[PDB]
Amino acid sequence: VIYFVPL
Amino acid sequence: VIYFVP
Amino acid sequence: RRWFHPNITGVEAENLLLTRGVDGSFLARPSKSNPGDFTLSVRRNGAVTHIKIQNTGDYYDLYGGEKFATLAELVQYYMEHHGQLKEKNGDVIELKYPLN
Repeated sequence: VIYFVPL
Repeated sequence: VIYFVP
Repeated sequence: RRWFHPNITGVEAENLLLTRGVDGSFLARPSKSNPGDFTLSVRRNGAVTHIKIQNTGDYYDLYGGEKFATLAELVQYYMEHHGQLKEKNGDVIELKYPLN
């Protein structure tokens, strides 16, 4: 699964 | 806004 | 909810969004990598993006951005305010259609 995380 | 990256 | 799915994994959420969802479909679920916490699983372009929701005990947020008292207020806010979640480059991650 691909998580996106804030910048 | 919030920007995201993998 | 019913965008809230208390008993699914990230995998199981992927399978659901891919088979019964459309682009803009999303759900919230319990987080594997942070027990007790929640994660948004969002379909866009025929694939699924996961995004963790932080619960500090004092508010929820997305490890950034506006603070909310409840998970449902968080979800409502990002359903109502389109284009607040983006890739750095620069397409939006939209919570359009709850997957119930």
